Amino acid sequence: SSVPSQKTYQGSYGFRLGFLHSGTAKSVTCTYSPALNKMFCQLAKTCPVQLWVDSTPPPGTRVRAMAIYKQSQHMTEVVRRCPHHERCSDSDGLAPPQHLIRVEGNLRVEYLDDRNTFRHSVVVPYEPPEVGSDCTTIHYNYMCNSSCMGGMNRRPILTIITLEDSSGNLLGRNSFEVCVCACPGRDRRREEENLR
Amino acid sequence: SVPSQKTYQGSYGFRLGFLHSGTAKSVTCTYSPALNKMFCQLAKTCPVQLWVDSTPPPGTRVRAMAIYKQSQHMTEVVRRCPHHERCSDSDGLAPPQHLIRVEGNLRVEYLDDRNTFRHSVVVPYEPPEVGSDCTTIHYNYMCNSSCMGGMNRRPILTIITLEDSSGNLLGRNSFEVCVCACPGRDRRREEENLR
Amino acid sequence: SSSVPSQKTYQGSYGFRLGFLHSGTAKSVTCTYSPALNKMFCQLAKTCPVQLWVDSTPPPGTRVRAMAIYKQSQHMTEVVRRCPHHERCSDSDGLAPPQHLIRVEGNLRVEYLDDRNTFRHSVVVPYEPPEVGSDCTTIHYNYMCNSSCMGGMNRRPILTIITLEDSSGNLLGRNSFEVCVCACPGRDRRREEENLRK
Amino acid sequence: SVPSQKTYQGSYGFRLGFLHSGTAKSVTCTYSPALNKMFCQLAKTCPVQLWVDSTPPPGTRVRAMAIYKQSQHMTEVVRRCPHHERCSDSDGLAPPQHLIRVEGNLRVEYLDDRNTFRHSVVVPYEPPEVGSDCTTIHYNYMCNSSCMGGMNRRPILTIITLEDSSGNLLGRNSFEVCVCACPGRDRRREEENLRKK
DNA sequence: CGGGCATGCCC
DNA sequence: GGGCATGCCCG
DNA sequence: CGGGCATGCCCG
DNA sequence: CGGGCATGCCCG
Ligand SMILES: [Zn+2]
Ligand SMILES: [Zn+2]
Ligand SMILES: [Zn+2]
Ligand SMILES: [Zn+2]
Repeated sequence: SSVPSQKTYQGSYGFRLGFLHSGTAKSVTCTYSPALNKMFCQLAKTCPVQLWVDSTPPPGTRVRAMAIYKQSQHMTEVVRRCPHHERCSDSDGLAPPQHLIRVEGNLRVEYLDDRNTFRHSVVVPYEPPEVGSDCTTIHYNYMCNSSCMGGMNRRPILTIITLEDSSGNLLGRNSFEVCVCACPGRDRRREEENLR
Repeated sequence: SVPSQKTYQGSYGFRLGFLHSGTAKSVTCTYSPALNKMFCQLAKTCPVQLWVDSTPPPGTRVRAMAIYKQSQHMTEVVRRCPHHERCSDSDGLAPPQHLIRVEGNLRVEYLDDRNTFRHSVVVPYEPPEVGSDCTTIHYNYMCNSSCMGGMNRRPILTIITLEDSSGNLLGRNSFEVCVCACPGRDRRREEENLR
Repeated sequence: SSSVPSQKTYQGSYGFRLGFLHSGTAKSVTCTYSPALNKMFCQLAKTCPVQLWVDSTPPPGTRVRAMAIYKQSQHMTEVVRRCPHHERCSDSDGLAPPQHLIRVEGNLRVEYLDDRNTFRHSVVVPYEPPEVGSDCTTIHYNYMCNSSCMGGMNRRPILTIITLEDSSGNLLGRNSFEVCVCACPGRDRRREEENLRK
Repeated sequence: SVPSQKTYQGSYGFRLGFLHSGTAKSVTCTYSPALNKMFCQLAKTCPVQLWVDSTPPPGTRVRAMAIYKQSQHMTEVVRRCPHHERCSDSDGLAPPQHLIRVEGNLRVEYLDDRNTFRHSVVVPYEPPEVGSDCTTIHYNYMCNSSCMGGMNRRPILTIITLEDSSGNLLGRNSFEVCVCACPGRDRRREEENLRKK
């Protein structure tokens, strides 16, 4: 199917993303590079993504994550787990086995296999920050490596995070590149070295 | 019930031979006598020679089958990984799940054993061409030793059996195999691991 | 294609077999047959005489079909057709479809078949008995693409299968021969003949 | 009707540079100054440097086009042969028929000319990166000079033009190209053949 | 990549 | 027939 | 943890 | 090729 938009749209609520500072130890579980707008993370490890808003979205608002290929020649291809990982015994009880992106720690998560575009996405209700907190954090997990054969096969992906109303209308959108890999700190440091 | 790997030259004096192709980093197929191990690239020609002291009767068949080498893995059927089983690399004759193919023989026959679930590939035995002392079969291995969800860096043995037209055993030999990107580089590594 | 046709020699009830001319190996002779290899070496679009020999005469309605297949088992399911260039080079003889490798010359009753189910190409003419004073029936074939053509045969050897059939397509007889369509048939014949002598 | 090939530096002092990669038998891309001729392998990176004396205005673009070198063949559009046109070698951007592609530039644009039907490939001009004195474009040639039904052993020139945003000419350079299996062998041979006995 | 040789195509 | 130009295999 | 190395694969 | 490097994964 045609590739969903990745255009940054803060919208009426001033929707932005934030990421924890985690450092670049060789095999740190998850690390974000501001200079690349790129997350490096290990398979099945917690990846925190922060939602920041200037004003609070309505009740019933939801937050959706979807992966797409970054490169034009691959844009029409659905991002999914490789044949091996799809057939592994790693089900969390909620996510269909073909889905790359899962959410942990939220029993209200829903998974969509779009009947029109065949793309996968994972969505949770938007909860405003608890009093004393400045942002809302969602814990994602990526369940296949960037390097997997028959899956991403070293082709870079973007994760698109959208804020939507209860009926699915777009309220806001942001995105970040992601590399799922064995050694996120090593690889972040290497990619950062390369723009020099 | 693990297939036998016991060497049996039998009445026809059946032995295997290999081409000695050296250890250039990316040589297609190379055999290590020290290890009795063939190192070869995925989908490329792997020649295996059949040598006999006397000629088996027409109707004789030659079967190849892979098993895991390590005792703890021996009962597991050797098959292509989920990625490679789904690739569009059919030659029109081989089943997509089979690790070992034979190339260049229209009489090739593949078996999924109904009882053991093991895969094998069999061709008719033919005597050497005039002036030649051996019969060469061209095998292809269709998954890397390193493939996740497949061999997963577990060593395999290929067992070559000479059979009569009804399947009775006439001879057996075997060799270890590593299917890899750089067979010359890798042959040298395993050899030095001992001495 | 999902299957492969038989290439087994079958003389049948009429004692059907093939014959070929003695043409020699003068480097660039237009067509030459190697009895040792059962292989015809010829130039693109040049006449390739093939003789049909029979012990008794098949009845009117009998047909003679020619079909190419790849010789190597790993390519045998792939339909032999002309390369993208030759398919488009506007060299029609008025009857042969542009995709067909094998043509027949000089026969107004030639028919070209593109099999709806195997997708294989073939060319067929009515069987005619030999002319007076002759022992055999000669068909003039042409091969319209080189063995070396990219996107075509791509250096893969082919076999031509000649079948004798009744009016319904039932098999009456079969024979086959290898073919290389190349620039220098004499040279290439001699080189391939040398390659056992080694 | 034939596009001009006449070299001229123009007001920005535009000229080309090439990597001097030598003549090892199968070097992937090499350039002969004596012949003003690039020899390169199909689909391999062919770096061409743009050198200017002063920086051209915003919106400047750089176009490449192939034409046959021989006068008898000049009016024929240079295109890929039927085989290569149909190979599964697409980069997702170049039309299947085009001989010349640009690699590693997401802003590449391709043109089939309305009047002449000739093919060209155009990129925005960018000034040299910091610490560099020239701008490099990575071309690929997607058909061999020898291809039957394509160039068929007929020599070609590549014409590189510096253009304003509207397509008006600012500068032009050209070089002969042979796309072949063994660029070093073939370059060394052609240069060996320049002299007398 | 590239030595060795197949294959096109002149003399 | 001779010789060379040019592509391709598999190390 | 970082150092180190095995293994696939790609620029030239 | 074959030197080099990306990437998984082991080891102390
Ligand atoms: Zn995976
Ligand atoms: Zn595999
Ligand atoms: Zn052709
Ligand atoms: Zn071409």
